Amino acid sequence: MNMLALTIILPLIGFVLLAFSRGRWSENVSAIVGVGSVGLAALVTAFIGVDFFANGEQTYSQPLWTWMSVGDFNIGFNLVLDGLSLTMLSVVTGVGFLIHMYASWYMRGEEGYSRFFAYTNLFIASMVVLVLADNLLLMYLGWEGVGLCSYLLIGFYYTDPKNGAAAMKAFVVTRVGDVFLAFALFILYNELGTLNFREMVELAPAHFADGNNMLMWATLMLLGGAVGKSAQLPLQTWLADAMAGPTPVSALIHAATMVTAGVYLIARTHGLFLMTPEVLHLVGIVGAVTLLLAGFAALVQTDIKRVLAYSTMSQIGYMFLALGVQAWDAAIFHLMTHAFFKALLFLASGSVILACHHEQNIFKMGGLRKSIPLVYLCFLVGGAALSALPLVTAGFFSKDEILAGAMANGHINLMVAGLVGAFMTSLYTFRMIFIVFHGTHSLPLIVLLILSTFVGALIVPPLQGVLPQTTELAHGSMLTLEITSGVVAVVGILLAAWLWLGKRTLVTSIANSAPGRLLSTWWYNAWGFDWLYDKVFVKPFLGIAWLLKRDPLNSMMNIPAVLSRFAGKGLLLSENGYLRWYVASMSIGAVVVLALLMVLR
Amino acid sequence: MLLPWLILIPFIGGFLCWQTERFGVKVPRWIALITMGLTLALSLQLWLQGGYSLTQSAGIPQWQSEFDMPWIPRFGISIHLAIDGLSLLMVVLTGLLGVLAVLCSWKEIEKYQGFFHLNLMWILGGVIGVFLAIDMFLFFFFWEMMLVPMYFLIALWGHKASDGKTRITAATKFFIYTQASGLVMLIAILALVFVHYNATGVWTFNYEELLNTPMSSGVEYLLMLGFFIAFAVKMPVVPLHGWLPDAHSQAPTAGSVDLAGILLKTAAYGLLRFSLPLFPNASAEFAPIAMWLGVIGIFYGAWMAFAQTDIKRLIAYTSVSHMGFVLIAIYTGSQLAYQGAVIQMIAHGLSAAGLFILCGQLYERIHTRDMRMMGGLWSKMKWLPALSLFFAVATLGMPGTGNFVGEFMILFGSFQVVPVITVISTFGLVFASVYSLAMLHRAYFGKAKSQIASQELPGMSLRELFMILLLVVLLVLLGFYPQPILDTSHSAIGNIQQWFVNSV
Ligand SMILES: CCCCCCCCCCCCCCCCCC(=O)OC[C@H](COP(=O)(O)OCCN)OC(=O)CCCCCCCCCCCCCCCCC
Ligand SMILES: CCCCCCCCCCCCCCCCCC(=O)OC[C@H](COP(=O)(O)OCCN)OC(=O)CCCCCCCCCCCCCCCCC
Ligand SMILES: CCCCCCCCCCCCCCCCCC(=O)OC[C@H](COP(=O)(O)OCCN)OC(=O)CCCCCCCCCCCCCCCCC
Ligand SMILES: CCCCCCCCCCCCCCCCCC(=O)OC[C@H](COP(=O)(O)OCCN)OC(=O)CCCCCCCCCCCCCCCCC
Ligand SMILES: CCCCCCCCCCCCCCCCCC(=O)OC[C@H](COP(=O)(O)OCCN)OC(=O)CCCCCCCCCCCCCCCCC
Ligand SMILES: CCCCCCCCCCCCCCCCCC(=O)OC[C@H](COP(=O)(O)OCCN)OC(=O)CCCCCCCCCCCCCCCCC
Ligand SMILES: CCCCCCCCCCCCCCCCCCCC
Repeated sequence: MNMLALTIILPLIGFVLLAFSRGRWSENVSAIVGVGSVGLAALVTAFIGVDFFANGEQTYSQPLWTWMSVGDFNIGFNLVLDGLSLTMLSVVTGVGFLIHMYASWYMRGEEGYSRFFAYTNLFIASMVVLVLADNLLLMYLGWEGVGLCSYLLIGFYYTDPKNGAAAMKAFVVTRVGDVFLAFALFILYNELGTLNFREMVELAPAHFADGNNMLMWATLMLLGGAVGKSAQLPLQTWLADAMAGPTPVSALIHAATMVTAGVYLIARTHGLFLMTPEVLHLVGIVGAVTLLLAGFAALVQTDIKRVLAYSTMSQIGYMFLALGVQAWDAAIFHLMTHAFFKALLFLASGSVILACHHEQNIFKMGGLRKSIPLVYLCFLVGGAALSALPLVTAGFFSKDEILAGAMANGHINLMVAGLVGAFMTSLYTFRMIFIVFHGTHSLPLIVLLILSTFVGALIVPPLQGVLPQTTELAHGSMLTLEITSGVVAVVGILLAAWLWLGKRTLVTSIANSAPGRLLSTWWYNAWGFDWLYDKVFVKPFLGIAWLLKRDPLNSMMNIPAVLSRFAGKGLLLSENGYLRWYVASMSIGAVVVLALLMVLR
Repeated sequence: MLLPWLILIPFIGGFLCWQTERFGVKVPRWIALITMGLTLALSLQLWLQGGYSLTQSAGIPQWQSEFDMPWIPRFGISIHLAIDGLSLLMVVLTGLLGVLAVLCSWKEIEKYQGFFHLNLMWILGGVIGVFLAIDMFLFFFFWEMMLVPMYFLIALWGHKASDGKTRITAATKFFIYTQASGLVMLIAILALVFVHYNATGVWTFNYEELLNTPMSSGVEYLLMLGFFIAFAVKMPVVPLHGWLPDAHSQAPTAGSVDLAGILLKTAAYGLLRFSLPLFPNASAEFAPIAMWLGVIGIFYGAWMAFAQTDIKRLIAYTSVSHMGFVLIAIYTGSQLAYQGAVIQMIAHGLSAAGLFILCGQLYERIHTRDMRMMGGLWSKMKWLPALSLFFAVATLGMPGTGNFVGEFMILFGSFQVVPVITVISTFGLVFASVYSLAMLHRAYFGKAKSQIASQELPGMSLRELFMILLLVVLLVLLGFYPQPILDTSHSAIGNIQQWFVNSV
């Protein structure tokens, strides 16, 4: 241990070195600096994990300094380490190192190579700050950091203005989420006097014995921040547009760091959520509805990256569903396995895009299983893990644990929502696979291939002691749940093979129909949330900005000068230069003075 | 005893800058640099010897250092200076920005350069005198004294690409705004002095003795309104903000003049020192109006900043929104919100200084301020777009920079006092991110929208780059370790807050 600060400092050193190099170094030097900073962070994480299991999995604390201290407002700069923090840190550092090695191969010959690796190193450092933070304000520092690095990396190809627009949209939506999280922080400090997670959990039951309304508001605002960063309802509109950057950026955001921040926030603050059961059930409802909507929207996309983006939305909805049914271990396990297979899928799609050119539509390319066999194998394994094929994929066991936790807590509607989502997940995943692929052994790809199978399911996160144990289902109930999930996934794969593999008469007949066209247009535009948010926020903001572009308050403060100039021009008419008028004005003034004196008396 | 020299070294330095122009045309910049460095060194020595971190709050008055000398004994007027933690932080900040303003005027060597440096030094000495004076007439004298060198800098040395009459119009608007608000403050000062004279029988303009003057609620409200109008012009508070973007846009295009005269916020200090202690009941009754004016300032400044096609006006309206946050912080009764206001004032000084220096460098490279004529400048310049990205990120309210620390401590304390206003102000933070990203997208990202942007531009010099990097380091250190600043201002802030809440 005593090296968590090293796991933060090494990506920070990489970011500073690669930023101030500003492209002067060779690509080998910048590559080894960035990839080696992330790799040394991963190696220190491995040493930390070995030391953590060497003891009795006890929670370690490393207080660096005191951030701010105004009266009772004492925010410390401290790092913590438990099973949840170790799991998140290992996932972030390991998957980030694999993505960094792939990007070292992949970004060769690109402008801003060192800038790309500086931004990814700062991304990794911000995510490590987010997961290792002892309190809520240091966590907020990491939260904003991952939002900023997402803005910098999504709009990496800055010459295309659409990439910049996508990055700006992502940053603004996640900053609305940050505002919700800040509301949670303000409520929790005003009620409990601290932002430390352990101290907040200890002091929450004593303070809210009479009224629970402010704790409900705090947990609702925590949920708002979590759905902002993890792209859930109602703040999911940025993730689909965020595919403008390089494919390592998409892999990093969708697997390693950014979308897993909301799940970590809900799981870390579970002591506060258990005291507000309605808000936790609302987390489950948000996850179920988000996974259903993402499964609907992913079925009609014409691009691989958009299919994978709505797949990421669906899987994060599964994690939120697991959190809402108080299956915390299943949520973190599914987070780890989804990080594995979604990193694999994004790197394989990047290899597809690099092998092809011009970013062709999925209906353009076809029969690609013979052109690229190994990329087809990587896509096949990643889609099998995403579709939760039984007994060979880690996603099968992850979704099985999520559904078992949903069953054991008496949540039947969330269980059937998860089953429908798994069926649709298999449907859209093998729809994309059978449309694209029908009709050189890099090390990170092989590692993610191994981790996407049951080998990744063999890894058990050390959450016993941090998160409460999920209630155990009966053996017959868990057996019939395994059977039901397996047959649902299998008939999903087979129905996808019957529809899109072949002549495709039936799917074209459905799509060319008027209800088919209406549903395809509705689901393609992410259920119209982009349109609604544009018309409700973006259009009136631009309208007020146009209305105010010539400062109105400045003009209504300028109008005394206008009145003064007008009054001066009016008074200058008495200076006509006529002596008889001057005598007359003197006599008028004499009349006025005498009349005023007689009136006043 | 060092406070009179803190005011006098800028004045003597400006006089020597004017006089030593005959010895050489590139001489007075060194004299200005030496005298601003001497002022900064004396401020740092007062910081080190003051022991502000170990000082406990004992009630107003409580001065770390003091100086008194009779000036107009007929009215009980004396040159009366005093320094505590808040004034010391402001004096160190204006010394640092004065050094930056001298360095930013380097390599601009024309005729009557010594008079330019004289005007700069007199502005800086007037700002320091505002921060140090603790009697009403001397405070008003320093408050109005800065406006003449500022007026002549804007009107005569201003933006050379303008019509010439626009600079005079902007300078005249600035001067009329600030001097009329000052006259309203002088009326409030005189009426307070006469109320004290009728209550006691002795003439005084001393701030220590004018405290606890017995007066009715209406008279106290009127005196508070006069003080607030004077501070609200220079804060700026909407709708009295209109002088500020015109003064920034028509300022001398080095950008040094902004840092010297427009960038610093003596009005928040004025509210803290002379509004809450002198009229605590009136400030307590006025607090809802001032906080709603702050909310309107935040959102109006953000909306105005988004709608600009000029970079300098965008930064000016950014300043308007940040000062709306500070104005919300001042009229709460929180020590935490006051410390956040202090941190936010210092952080706004550093970040706005960086933004204005970078805008001046960009304008001297591309000879236009219209963002519709520039674009894709990340690929054409070496250092400027990345540092501009950092400073826009800082003004956005980014953690790791001191703007976040100040703004979030303001919001924490304000939520403890007024929750609804805090909710609306955090959505104002969202609007701040919107305009910062809009400026970055319009200026440095995309395709070049004109022929001047489709060229390789010369890189920044070592001097400009090193002073920008100094500002970057100071903002980062203030974001990650703000504790020395908080320990410096803690005793003075506690005195102000305990005077404000115990008398209501
Ligand atoms: C902290 C852990 C994580 C927790 C969350 C934290 C979130 C907030 C972090 C904020 C950091 C700043 C982010 C915004 C600025 C990014 C600057 C940037 O993009 O730099 C890249 C750029 C090189 O890009 P390139 O295109 O190759 O070159 C330009 C063309 N020649 O670089 C350059 O051109 C040169 C460098 C420009 C400025 C870089 C950033 C300066 C601030 C950080 C380092 C400061 C110095 C270190 C010491 C601090 C004080 C002790
Ligand atoms: C969010 C990221 C995680 C944090 C690391 C990096 C943060 C940014 C680095 C630049 C700014 C650092 C500012 C703070 C430095 C340390 C402050 C300090 O000396 O604290 C005092 C403390 C002594 O302990 P104590 O007596 O308890 O003090 C309590 C405080 N009142 O002192 C100590 O205990 C010292 C402990 C060791 C600190 C080592 C820090 C090394 C940082 C290297 C970073 C390189 C890149 C910098 C730029 C990054 C981009 C912004
Ligand atoms: C309804 C219930 C659910 C509510 C959920 C919470 C709100 C979700 C909001 C999501 C929508 C955010 C959209 C942001 C898009 C930003 C990117 C973009 O489109 O940029 C375009 C434009 C760029 O600016 P410029 O550089 O001038 O462009 C050149 C060419 N156009 O830039 C712009 O046009 C700037 C657009 C700014 C939009 C500001 C949005 C403010 C959001 C406030 C949320 C309040 C939530 C609570 C509401 C009350 C509840 C009781
Ligand atoms: C579905 C997934 C999750 C989605 C996200 C989560 C749901 C979000 C729904 C709400 C939308 C965001 C607004 C959040 C406001 C939270 C306010 C709050 O918590 O206030 C606490 C405060 C406590 O006061 P209290 O202690 O009760 O006072 C009586 C004495 N005991 O309470 C009060 O003082 C009561 C009134 C508080 C103020 C309410 C209204 C504030 C203004 C909101 C404006 C929003 C739009 C801003 C637009 C800016 C300009 C465009
Ligand atoms: C206990 C429950 C157990 C599970 C029960 C079933 C759960 C739901 C399963 C839905 C999917 C069923 C599978 C078959 C239909 C979908 C596949 C299909 O045919 O897709 C065709 C087309 C998209 O395919 P595409 O590749 O674009 O076109 C071919 C290329 N030219 O597709 C389209 O263009 C649109 C196809 C629409 C298919 C029917 C959808 C029915 C649901 C509509 C919900 C509407 C919203 C909610 C209600 C609002 C109020 C009415
Ligand atoms: C060339 C054309 C253009 C230029 C010229 C335009 C006009 C310029 C002049 C404008 C100001 C007019 C006079 C305003 C002050 C009025 C004073 C007044 O009515 O006083 C009555 C009373 C005095 O107090 P009294 O009641 O005797 O106390 C003993 C027990 N209470 O007072 C009281 O009891 C207290 C009354 C408080 C409310 C009255 C003051 C209103 C001030 C308005 C401006 C400020 C508004 C708020 C802030 C906005 C942002 C700065
Ligand atoms: C330059 C030094 C590089 C050292 C790399 C060390 C790590 C091996 C390569 C990455 C493997 C990632 C595996 C992630 C597994 C996560 C398991 C979490 C368990 C809690």
